Amino acid sequence: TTYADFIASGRTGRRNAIHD
Amino acid sequence: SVKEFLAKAKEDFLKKWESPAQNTAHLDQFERIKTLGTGSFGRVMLVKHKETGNHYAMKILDKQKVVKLKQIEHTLNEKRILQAVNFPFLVKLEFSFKDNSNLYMVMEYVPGGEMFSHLRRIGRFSEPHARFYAAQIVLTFEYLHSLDLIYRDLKPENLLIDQQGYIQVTDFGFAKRVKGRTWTLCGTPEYLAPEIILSKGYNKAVDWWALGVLIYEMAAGYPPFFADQPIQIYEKIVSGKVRFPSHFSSDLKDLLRNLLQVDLTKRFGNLKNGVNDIKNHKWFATTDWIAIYQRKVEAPFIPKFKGPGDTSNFDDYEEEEIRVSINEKCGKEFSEF
Ligand SMILES: O=C(c1cccc(I)c1)[C@H]1CNC[C@@H]1c1ccc2c(=O)[nH]cnc2c1
Repeated sequence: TTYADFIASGRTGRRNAIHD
Repeated sequence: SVKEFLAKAKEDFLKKWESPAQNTAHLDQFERIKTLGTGSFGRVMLVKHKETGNHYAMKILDKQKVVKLKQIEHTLNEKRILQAVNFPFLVKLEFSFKDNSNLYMVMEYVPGGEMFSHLRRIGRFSEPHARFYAAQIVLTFEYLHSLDLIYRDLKPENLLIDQQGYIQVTDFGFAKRVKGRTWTLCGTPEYLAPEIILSKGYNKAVDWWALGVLIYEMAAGYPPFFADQPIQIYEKIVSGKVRFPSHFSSDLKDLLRNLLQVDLTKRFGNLKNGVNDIKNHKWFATTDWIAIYQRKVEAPFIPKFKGPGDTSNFDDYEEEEIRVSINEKCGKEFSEF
C-alpha cells in the first residue's frame, strides 16, 4: 500500500529545509 | 469587507516594518528549561521569564552558523517580519535581542506540540479535522499575502497546536516581503512548487501549492510526492501527476487538483478571485470563516496537559549548555537585528 511504502521510506521523520 | 480589515492590518504592520523593535530584553532575564526543537543553526528552548513568570519559547541562533549557511538576510527577514505581524494563528514574537555569540527571538510557547507529532502518531486526520486546520492556514495566508509576504515553509513540523486545539504558525525563517517575484531555492522538498524546482522565479502562488500538499498529507497520512531521495521527489512534483487515496471525497480531490495545479495560470489562490476561489470551494462549504477567525468553533481535539511548563507534547532533544564568547561575532552582519 502507499501508506506502507511511506512508513518504510526514509522520510517519515522531521524534514529538513533546503537552502541553496 | 475583509478588504477593510486587511487595510487596517496593513497600516499597523507597515509602521512596525519601517521602525522595528530592537533589543527588548536580555538573556539573564530568562530561566532556560528545555529544548523544544532544533535547526541547522540553532534551537528553540522553553524558558521562563523571571520578572513575570511567563513561559516562552526562545529561539537561539548561533550568528557564526547563520553566516556559514548564508542565511543572514533570511534571518533579518524573519525577525523584522515577525515583530510586525499580528494574527490569531501566528505565533507572537514577544522580545528579541542578541549578544556576542547568538541571536535571540522570544516567542509565545505553544504547549500542544507540533501538528507533525500528532499526525504521525494518529496516522491521518478525518476530513473535517483537516479542514478545520486548513481553514486557519487559508486565513493566515490571506493575511500574510495582503502584506506582500510569502511564507515559503508550510509543513506539519512548523504548525503548533495551542491549548484550544487551534493552529499557531511558527518558523518564519524563509518569510520574505516581496512585490513581484523572487528566486531563492528554499523550502522543504515534499512541499516545493514546480516553479521553485524549475528555477522559474515565483510569487505567493507557491504558498497555495504548499497548502495543497499540507491538506493532502493531513487527510492521507502521507504527502502526495515522496521518495527516499529529494531528486526523485522533485521529478514527481514536476511530472504533473498526482494520485489520491480512495477514501478522499470527490470535493477534496477537486480542491487539491486546483491547488496542486502545476500551471500558475490555473492554480487556486492565483486567479482573479484570489483566495476566494479557495474559500468558496464546496469542500469548505461547511466552514464558517468568521467563527474560525474568532475561535468560536469547537476543535477536533485539545492537547493533553499537566501543569504549566509541561512538555510531554514535544520530543526530547539532546541538550547543550549555552556559551557566549568574550568576543563579538559578526557584528556588522546583524547590526539591524
Ligand atoms: O525548534 C524549532 C526551530 C529551531 C531552530 C531553528 C528553527 I527555523 C526552528 C521549530 C521547528 N519547528 C517547530 C519548532 C518550534 C517548537 C516550539 C515553538 C514554540 O513553542 N513557539 C514558537 N515556535 C516554536 C517552534
